[PDB]
Amino acid sequence: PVGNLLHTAPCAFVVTDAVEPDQPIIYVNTVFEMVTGYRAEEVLGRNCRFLQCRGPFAKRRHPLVDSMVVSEIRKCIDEGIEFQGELLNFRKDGSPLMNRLRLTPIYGDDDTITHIIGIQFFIETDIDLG
Amino acid sequence: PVGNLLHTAPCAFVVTDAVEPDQPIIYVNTVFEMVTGYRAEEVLGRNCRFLQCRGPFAKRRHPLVDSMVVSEIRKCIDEGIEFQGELLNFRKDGSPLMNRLRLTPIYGDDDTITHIIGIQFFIETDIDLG
Ligand SMILES: Cc1cc2nc3c(=O)[nH]c(=O)nc-3n(C[C@H](O)[C@H](O)[C@H](O)COP(=O)(O)O)c2cc1C
Ligand SMILES: Cc1cc2nc3c(=O)[nH]c(=O)nc-3n(C[C@H](O)[C@H](O)[C@H](O)COP(=O)(O)O)c2cc1C
Repeated sequence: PVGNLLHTAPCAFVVTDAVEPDQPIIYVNTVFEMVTGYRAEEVLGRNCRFLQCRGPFAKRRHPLVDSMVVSEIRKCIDEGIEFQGELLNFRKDGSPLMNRLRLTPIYGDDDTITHIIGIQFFIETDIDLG
Repeated sequence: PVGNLLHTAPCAFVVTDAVEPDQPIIYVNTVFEMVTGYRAEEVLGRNCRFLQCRGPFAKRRHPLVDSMVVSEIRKCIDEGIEFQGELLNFRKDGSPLMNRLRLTPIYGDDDTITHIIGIQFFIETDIDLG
């Protein structure tokens, strides 16, 4: 028996304020809410990096997140350009997702960057975690 | 013969400036480019309703697009609120697409709508046209 289908494309995305300190989340779409397990009120105003800790309670990023990719994200955000890579993330229930992630900055009335759009493509993964 | 595959999700979206008049396009991702046929230079600065017109040389929207839904969009934008609905549009090469469109607006530093994001889901249709 088939229902409770989704009508659109399953694309997950987030928007951040590139004006306030440290890219706070101002918008998540409900595909994000439904793949990650985090509701929008849980994540508004927070930086996206909680996805790199495994669970809602863990406060340090997981060892197997590639500290080099995360470094490159930081470069791109800072140099005002597009990031594109793949990075271990974690659902609220603990499960691992390879996040095939793309960051695109948006300019306002200026030549200043006012927002960044983030497009997650979470992929299931059988990474051994201990 | 298994090549030139998309690596992420076939997700299509567009961003416009809500400050300048008539919501001009400031960004389009390459899935939009690839589906609709319109290259990003062609469309930058223009308003999106050209998708309602069949081909790049048509001057008036095609009769078959529900002007009752076009009306609903204008209302939503004007009230600074989200829009959601389905709508006939056309590739550059003329073929018809049913566009399952979602419009979600974005706030800036002055709690005021600075951009709008439109996510397009372009479905093939066998509609008869003329
Ligand atoms: C708009 C946006 C979306 C992001 N989405 C994710 C994400 O889904 N998963 C993730 O691991 N990091 C994501 N990040 C990256 C972090 O927010 C952060 O910028 C990165 O972890 C580097 O900074 P840090 O080393 O100080 O943590 C996103 C960043 C931005 C700006
Ligand atoms: C961000 C954004 C994306 C839009 N994308 C589309 C689209 O893909 N297809 C479409 O037919 N209309 C789209 N529209 C709507 C038209 O651009 C226009 O706003 C609408 O036709 C209502 O105005 P009008 O009756 O004055 O033409 C979009 C609008 C916005 C703000």
